[PDB]
Amino acid sequence: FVFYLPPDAGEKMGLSIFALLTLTVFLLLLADKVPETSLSVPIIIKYLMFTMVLVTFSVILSVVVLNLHHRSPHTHQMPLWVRQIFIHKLPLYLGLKRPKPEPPELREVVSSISYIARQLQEQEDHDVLKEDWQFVAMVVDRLFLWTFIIFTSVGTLVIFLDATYHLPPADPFP
Amino acid sequence: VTMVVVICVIVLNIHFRTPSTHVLSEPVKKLFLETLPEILHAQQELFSELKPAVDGANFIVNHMKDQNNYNEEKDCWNRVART
Amino acid sequence: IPCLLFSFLTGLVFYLPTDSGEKMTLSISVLLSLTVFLLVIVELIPSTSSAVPLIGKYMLFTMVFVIASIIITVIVINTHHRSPSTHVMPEWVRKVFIDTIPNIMFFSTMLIKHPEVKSAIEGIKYIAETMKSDQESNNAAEEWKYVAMVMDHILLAVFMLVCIIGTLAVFAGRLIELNQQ
Amino acid sequence: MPLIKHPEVKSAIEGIKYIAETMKSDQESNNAAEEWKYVAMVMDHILLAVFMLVCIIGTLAVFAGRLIELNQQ
Ligand SMILES: *[C@@H]1O[C@H](CO)[C@@H](O[C@@H]2O[C@H](CO)[C@@H](O[C@@H]3O[C@H](CO[C@H]4O[C@H](CO)[C@@H](O)[C@H](O)[C@@H]4O)[C@@H](O)[C@H](O)[C@@H]3O)[C@H](O)[C@H]2NC(C)=O)[C@H](O)[C@H]1NC(C)=O
Repeated sequence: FVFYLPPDAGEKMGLSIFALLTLTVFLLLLADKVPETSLSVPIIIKYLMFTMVLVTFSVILSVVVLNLHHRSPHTHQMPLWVRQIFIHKLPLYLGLKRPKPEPPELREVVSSISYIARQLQEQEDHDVLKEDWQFVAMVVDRLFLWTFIIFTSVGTLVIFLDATYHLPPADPFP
Repeated sequence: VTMVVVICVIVLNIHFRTPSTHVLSEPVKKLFLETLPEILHAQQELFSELKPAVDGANFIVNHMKDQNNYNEEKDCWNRVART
Repeated sequence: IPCLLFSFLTGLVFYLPTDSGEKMTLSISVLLSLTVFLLVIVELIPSTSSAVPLIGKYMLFTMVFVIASIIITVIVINTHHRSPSTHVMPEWVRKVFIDTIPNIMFFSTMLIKHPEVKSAIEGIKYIAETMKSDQESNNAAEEWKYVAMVMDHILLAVFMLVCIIGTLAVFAGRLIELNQQ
Repeated sequence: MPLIKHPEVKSAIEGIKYIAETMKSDQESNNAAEEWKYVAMVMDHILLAVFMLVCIIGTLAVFAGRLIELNQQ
């Protein structure tokens, strides 16, 4: 659920990395319970390391999303392929839609008013380039949510079906 | 606590929704702002030089109007999040 | 494996922009995760003082790595927030981070004299000069921001390289010996 | 805590009035916000004093009796 958090809330790290911290606490919990032999790895340790890798990957993808969201519109220009893929094509497949459909005294007053008008136009242009990056970040965050859900479900199901189908033998001596 | 974190994520998604990102549906707005808050609780030489000024003034006015509409829908989303 | 995972998260703060306000959250809480995992390592590994083990060297390398990332991130954040008025941009920083960094350039921007009428005229003029001054301050603020961004792009690659290289230097000296044996 | 009435000039005049009333309402709302801010600051001051007093009182009263008893015997 970190991928459903807005980037403007400023709480993606404070959630995902604290989940990692809690997972470390549970590693400490199991440190005095598992066998210490090295012939094989316990399946619960496999599951814990898988969950830690999952959380570590959530942090990485959140950092990528925040880099896209807070990307300076002036010093970072959109490549045309990013514009083609993440604004026009993938929103249609991910269910995202952008609402945007795409006398000496008087002369000083005239120049001043034109200066305010030009400054406000520049502000609108910079705003537009900002929302393009922000929309790319949102689309990349909805894609990452879906792939995270898929990876989580597949790995958890594989590990849990490995655990559940390990039955005792019905025969004491095969 | 896990469910409360999920609720907080959803509420923050509701709070930071923006006009350029989401559409405020009228049924949603009417449900979360009216029902549930109640349930829970010559003359051309002059115009040759004044035309840029008039056009710029109209542009500034339209810019202020658009920014106010943006802000008002932002507080609407914030009130939905509060509800 | 947990030490490796905490090590890989150390340099990612240099891909986090400063305007997010979550750079130090990430770094300090990775440090907290390492500190909590120190309890696990102490509970698991021998407590001997005859010599430093390879695991001890790797733990110390990871910790020193996190400390260095914290220090350098604080330097980056300080560079990002330099005020244009109080802190003038030195020419050498401009030359070394706006001019001599031309490697990856996806970047850019490297009779009606009534008092009321005259006061309105002067107020409009004052409004325009105000917005001009704000733009002029913002330009130099953005110059400092560009310098901090360039420093973060360099240090991301540096830190990921060191993360790979130090781990290999810690472990390969014995792994190659075991492969030869 | 001359007569140049024209459809585009009237829009500019009315919009200038709208701008002025807009920043008038914004100033009123802002002031009403600073009132609550002043309230919250006042409770912060009062509770700072109260919490330091309770910290001193708890550091004393829990340990006071057994320390004076050991002083006496
Ligand atoms: C729990 O642990 C037990 C050991 O501690 C396991 O017992 C072993 O089980 C296997 C498989 O059932 C047995 O191996 C079989 O032995 C028979 C008999 O071998 C003898 O006779 C043949 C005749 O041709 C001869 O060739 C041999 O040399 C022997 O003299 C074989 O016929 C089978 O093919 C097979 O090899 C082990 O002998 C047995 N060990 C002991 C000590 O009993 C038990 O299976 C485990 N339970 C589990 C895993 O659930």
